[PDB]
Amino acid sequence: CRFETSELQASVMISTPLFTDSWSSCNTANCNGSIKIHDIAGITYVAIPAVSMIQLGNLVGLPVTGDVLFPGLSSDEPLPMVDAAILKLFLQLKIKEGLELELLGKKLVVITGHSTGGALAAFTALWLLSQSSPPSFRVFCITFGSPLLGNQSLSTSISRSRLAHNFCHVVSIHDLVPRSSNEQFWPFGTYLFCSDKGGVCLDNAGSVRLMFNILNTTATQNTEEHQRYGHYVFTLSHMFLKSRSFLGGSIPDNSYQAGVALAVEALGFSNDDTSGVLVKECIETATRIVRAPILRSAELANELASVLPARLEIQWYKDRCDASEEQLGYYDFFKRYSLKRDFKVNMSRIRLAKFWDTVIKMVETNELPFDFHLGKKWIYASQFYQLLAEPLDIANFYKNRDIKTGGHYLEGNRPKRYEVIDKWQKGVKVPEECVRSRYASTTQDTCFWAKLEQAKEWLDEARKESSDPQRRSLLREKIVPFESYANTLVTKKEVSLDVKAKNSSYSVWEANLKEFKCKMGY
Amino acid sequence: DETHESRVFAQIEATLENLDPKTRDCFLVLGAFPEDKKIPLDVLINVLVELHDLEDATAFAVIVDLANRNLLTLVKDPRFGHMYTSYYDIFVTQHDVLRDVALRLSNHGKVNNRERLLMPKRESMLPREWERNNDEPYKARVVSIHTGEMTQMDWFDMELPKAEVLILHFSSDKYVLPPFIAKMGKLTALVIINNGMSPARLHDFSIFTNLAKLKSLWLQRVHVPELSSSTVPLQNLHKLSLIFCKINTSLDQTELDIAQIFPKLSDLTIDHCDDLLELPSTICGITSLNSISITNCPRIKELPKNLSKLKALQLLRLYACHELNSLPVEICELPRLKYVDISQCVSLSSLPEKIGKVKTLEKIDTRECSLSSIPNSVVLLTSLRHVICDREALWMWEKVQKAVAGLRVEAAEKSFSRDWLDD
Amino acid sequence: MAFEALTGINGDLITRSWSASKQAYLTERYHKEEAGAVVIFAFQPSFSEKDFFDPDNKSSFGEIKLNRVQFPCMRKIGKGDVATVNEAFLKNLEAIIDPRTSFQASVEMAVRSRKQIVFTGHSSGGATAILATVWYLEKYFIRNPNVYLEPRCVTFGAPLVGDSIFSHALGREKWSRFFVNFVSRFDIVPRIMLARKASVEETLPHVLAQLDPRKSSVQESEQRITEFYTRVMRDTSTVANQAVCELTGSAEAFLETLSSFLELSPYRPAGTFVFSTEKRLVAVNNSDAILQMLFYTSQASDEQEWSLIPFRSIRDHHSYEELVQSMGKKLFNHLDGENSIESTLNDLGVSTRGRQYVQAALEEEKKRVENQKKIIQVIEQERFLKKLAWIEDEYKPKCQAHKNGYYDSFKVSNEENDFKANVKRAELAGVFDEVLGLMKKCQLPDEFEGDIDWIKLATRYRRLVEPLDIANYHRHLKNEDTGPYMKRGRPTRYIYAQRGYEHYILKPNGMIAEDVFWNKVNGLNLGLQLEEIQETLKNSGSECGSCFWAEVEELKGKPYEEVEVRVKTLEGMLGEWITDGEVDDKEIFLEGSTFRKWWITLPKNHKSHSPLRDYM
Ligand SMILES: Nc1ncnc2c1ncn2[C@@H]1O[C@H](COP(=O)(O)O)[C@@H](O)[C@H]1O[C@@H]1O[C@H](COP(=O)(O)O)[C@@H](O)[C@H]1O
Repeated sequence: CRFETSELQASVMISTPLFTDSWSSCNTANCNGSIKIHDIAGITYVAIPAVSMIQLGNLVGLPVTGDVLFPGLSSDEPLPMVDAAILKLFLQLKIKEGLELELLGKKLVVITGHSTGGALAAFTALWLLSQSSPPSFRVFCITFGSPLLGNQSLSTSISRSRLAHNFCHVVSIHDLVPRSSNEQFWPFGTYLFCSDKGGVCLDNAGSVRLMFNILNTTATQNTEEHQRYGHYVFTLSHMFLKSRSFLGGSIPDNSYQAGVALAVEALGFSNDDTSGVLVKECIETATRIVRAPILRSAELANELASVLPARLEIQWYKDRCDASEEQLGYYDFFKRYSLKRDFKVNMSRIRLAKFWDTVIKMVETNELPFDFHLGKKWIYASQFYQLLAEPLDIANFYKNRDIKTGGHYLEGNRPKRYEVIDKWQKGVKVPEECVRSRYASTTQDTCFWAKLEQAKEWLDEARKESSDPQRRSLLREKIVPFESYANTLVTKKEVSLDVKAKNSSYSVWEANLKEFKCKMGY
Repeated sequence: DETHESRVFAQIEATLENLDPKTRDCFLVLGAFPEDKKIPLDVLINVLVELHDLEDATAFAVIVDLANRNLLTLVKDPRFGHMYTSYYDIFVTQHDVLRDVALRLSNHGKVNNRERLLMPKRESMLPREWERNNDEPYKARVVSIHTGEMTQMDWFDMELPKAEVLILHFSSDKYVLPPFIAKMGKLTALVIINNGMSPARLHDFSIFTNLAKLKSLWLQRVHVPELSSSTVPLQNLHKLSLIFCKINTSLDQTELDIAQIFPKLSDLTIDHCDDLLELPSTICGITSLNSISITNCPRIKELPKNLSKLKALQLLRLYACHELNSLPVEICELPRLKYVDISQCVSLSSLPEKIGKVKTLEKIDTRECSLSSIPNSVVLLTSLRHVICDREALWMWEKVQKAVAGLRVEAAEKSFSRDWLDD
Repeated sequence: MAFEALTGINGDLITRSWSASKQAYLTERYHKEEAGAVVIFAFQPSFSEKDFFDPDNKSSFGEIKLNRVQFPCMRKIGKGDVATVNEAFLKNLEAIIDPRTSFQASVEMAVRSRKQIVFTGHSSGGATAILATVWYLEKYFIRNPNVYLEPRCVTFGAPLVGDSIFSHALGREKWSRFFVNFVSRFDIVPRIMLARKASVEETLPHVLAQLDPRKSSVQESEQRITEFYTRVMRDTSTVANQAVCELTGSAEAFLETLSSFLELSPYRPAGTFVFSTEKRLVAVNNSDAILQMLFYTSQASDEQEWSLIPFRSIRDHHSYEELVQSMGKKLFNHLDGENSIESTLNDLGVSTRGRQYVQAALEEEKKRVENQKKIIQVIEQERFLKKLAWIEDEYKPKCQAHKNGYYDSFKVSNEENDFKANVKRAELAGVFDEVLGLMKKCQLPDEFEGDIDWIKLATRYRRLVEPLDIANYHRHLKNEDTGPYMKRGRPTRYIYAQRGYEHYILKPNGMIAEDVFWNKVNGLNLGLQLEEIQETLKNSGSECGSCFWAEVEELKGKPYEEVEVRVKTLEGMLGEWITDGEVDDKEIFLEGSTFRKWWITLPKNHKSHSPLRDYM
């Protein structure tokens, strides 16, 4: 990385009218003592005032029963947790009812607050963005000198949801409130550290924690700095009229070094002091990634073309199975595993799995563009791959299964890449239902065979001479739904020719169920 | 009838008249195998070696020479008969007319005084001629039986003082070995092949207790017997192959000391075994082993950590172990290792860091392997002569190309061809 | 000297241009001046609010899209996006080029006499000169670059005119070298149109009155001037910060989230800009570096400087006579071609931070050039070309010797050759999609889409390999999953190749591909109105010769009464397709071809009068 961008990001943010408009709204809300809503030049500002006395420091879990729910956040363990007082205040002030009426018909909304009002504003924005259906308007959140809201699990959940770039926390380097919380509290979002000389943006939770530590150990405590944000905003917003040069010694010859030195100077620290070096290391550590994602994403097409022949081999194996005289369909051929071509197609399957696991890991680590999954090419390539390959993974699981202590594929044994690809499929415009004149070249439901395995187990258990008649009724209420779903799939021509092969497991199960119904008098 | 014979068989006999006795016998032996099926080279080679007392290279020469005369067809392969490669995964084919000529030649005269006892085709039970004349011993040195399922009452007694090789072909799920084996005083090689779609179970396996004089054994598509501590050791076995075999828990017994049974085994092959998950740790106790082949075993994930005991080991083939993830660090202590084959090992990523201790290494094959780097130690391998790798991995071998002179680094061309589907 | 060696103009021409610009104040809407071997057209400037913002335009910056028929080159070829310009300036030009004025006849007379033509102007006269130069290029220079000679455009303190696509298109056609723009360091008019209309609505008229060189009776109230300057510079800072952050790919996700909420000016510099001070003349070619410099050369360095700059910015719009008279004494530097730029930018009043951002702007162009060199190195390799050679020389003749053709073979066969062809199809798709991915992100130079070698290679690839992708689409029944190929299945790389080739072939004669296709359809005499035909031939495969098989797949199996018109259109285009080599005539009439097998089942009445009755 030859280019530092921490100062440029802060300059971009400070030069916009949202900066000043949101501060104006916050100041008015503080003066009034109540929530203020109004439009300025086509953007609605929701300012929330600062409540003088509330007890902070007690964390509690997010609601899961009440009327306020965050279905978009992770519910696994360890659990995300928030401050109890903020939730209590949000419930008390009945912000939900006010916003559900005042924001109707709006297009752009900025929620903002100062101090405890800032914490409440961030909580409100997170609630608005955490629903199952994305809001009909756009949302941004700006806070000024706000204390921390949650713990590490909440921060990680927000980051994994791709929501951390809707927040911007403006913090003065002499303000103690944002860095005076107990160690269980973690930051999230983008932080803008500002002084009398400029600002710097840090986006990494670890870097923000390190900066908090540095400021705690290398600063003097002035308790009246919580009332200087208007002065800071005025100074920063008017800085554009004068030219600002390096005031230290001589700038380093390297461009990256010069940028780092300028950023260190933007916060008031001399580059030859003891705290200047710590700040320099913090910034350099924050700004560390390699191999520009645009170029990486362009390159990936060659790697896909490298791995494509394995998919072609799976296609050829499917075609050869379709014409065989045994007439099992390629799922049962692979499951039997009694020929030499099965081992080779296994090779191809493993290669494909490795490639797509690497791609998903790269997406999750920000080595690719933030909008990589919205590309048509990659969506359709992943769809093609899954349609061909998932049945063979199901056959592998049910081949290598310990019959006694072996669970089921869909009951917690599905690979992660297939779930991520199913999620990606929700992009791209929906297709109009064409008229099908033939069976699909592949079964469009990629988990059909796992469901058939579960239905087969249910039918055998009901058939067993020890089957309990109550067990039998429950099992029939489990068995007839699958029969109806499979019949609908067959009549719509959504399955391939292999599902209809003479000696495939589906035909055998169908004949067995017909026999069972005939015997049982149903 | 007469015309077909006089017009084809006589011509082929005239052509065969130029063959010397060893090559003529190798030609005739080919009539013991079913029709239109491939014959792996290892079976034929071991038969010839134990019959005419040759070496492997000489018998390979015999087979190739037979091919040159248009009496035999080789099957195409990218590494057919290259240096240090195996013989159980390459094949030959014979045209129907040639097999008919061989069968007629071997089946001439009285049954008892024949050299070779062969069954031309699959039948339910043994031919009636053999039982009609069982009152007298047979002087044959080759017996080949091709039947279906057999039961203990389907067999009748037969005396074979001179038999040296026995070949059995069947296609079923249960089979009982003939009881006359225990009176085969000169049996040196045994071949048992199942053609069925599921593994077969062999009964009355105790005959192997008295097979003190066996030197080779070939098993295919069968349930490997559950070896126990009370088994009678095979004191003369030198070769052992298991092709498409089911192991179950036969080798998983903890109280099993495999080294006791095979005091002089030098060659071991395990191929196309899907339920093999690990090797028994006692295999390292066989000190006479010279070469090991564990190929097309997709679920094996690691090798035993006592490999440093196998001091006589020279060849180590592991290709197509799709899940093997590393090589044990003990490989660097082997003082005679010469050849390593790890091609099609798509889960293997790096080599042992001390691989530069094996100074006897001469050849390495890494075709379609997933290697991300090679250690800086390989610069110390002075004896290296041939390396095979992918076209994308040539940049990793520049250091060795510089250090070790006389080293040839070959990039293998990706192969099309639709023959793998013809199962 | 270096100035003439760089720009292609000399001091005498610049002096004459300034003189003609001065004379243009009196004449109505333009002035013509004849001098030996040179003819100069100078355009009158205007100083009203409605001459910068059109009162009937409802947008926030007064922009409008150009007409694709009048300016067919001002667009992005592969993407197909047209450029936008200022509406008031365009209306002024449209008024001037109206036949009732005699401007066009004068231009034609000047062309006939083989003189050197020059367009020039001061203030908005300069913007009119820029648009007139573009009009002349489109109407004369691209038709016959021998009969019609090169133009020159000279402006003095003009405002910005077009957006970034405008500049990109000028760069791709190699026309940027004709334009030269003179700017004084503190002049404000070049910066005005980077501001929102609502920011300067209240104060714009009074400042425009002050700027008029003829009006001298208006008060110069310092308050209004300072307010105007401050608001313009605030909007400029916003624009410059966002632009530099965008070009380096720094904060994509945050920038997108924030972009939803902002309104930023779309205007960008076009051509070569020459900055002048009392000691130096600096020339720059890079548009983004010029934007950064326009922001950073106007900042104050003390509290004493800040008390004189708002008035200086107005006083410096009337200082080009002195610049022309003193040109010969000053120093000359070319910024793009200098190893060290620190001293030059020091003398221009740029601080350390602005110097960082100008450096970044230049480095991005260097990166684009390196990317292009890497791409060329890749596509010149013999191993790459052997795949196309194999498809050309082995697969096609063999499938012809089978009497079914390589389209049908790829569609239905399982042999080794088909597997090899599939592998090579995927391998080539990888390379071309990598190039497309780099292009869509502006990581390549502006001139890549006009390079003849690239066009030839891409045309060869498309004509050879697109039929196999159509066969692949239909073999796997993908047309019953997401619809016809021509609507949603066609890859973008083939569309880019087709558009590049069409532009290259057709631009010399003025007309665009769509009108050519519609005229050719009208010429078939199907007996229908234009609207009915346009509705019947929507998303049809008869626009491109490499989509012949997609069209055949779509029309196959339907009754004739329903597809009469499409069958007739396809048969009409087939002969010209065969002549140009877009379709191979050794492939499609074979005995086992899909096209022949379908065509021989049509009614005999149609087959009697078909143009291709003797081929089959
Ligand atoms: N329905 C469908 N299934 C799979 N792939 C599809 C489908 N429609 C289109 N595509 C392919 O998606 C990419 C999109 O690229 P751009 O974003 O437009 O640059 C393109 O390759 C489309 O191609 C056509 O689809 C086939 C895909 O085959 P492949 O997976 O073997 O590459 C191509 O043969 C082509 O006809």
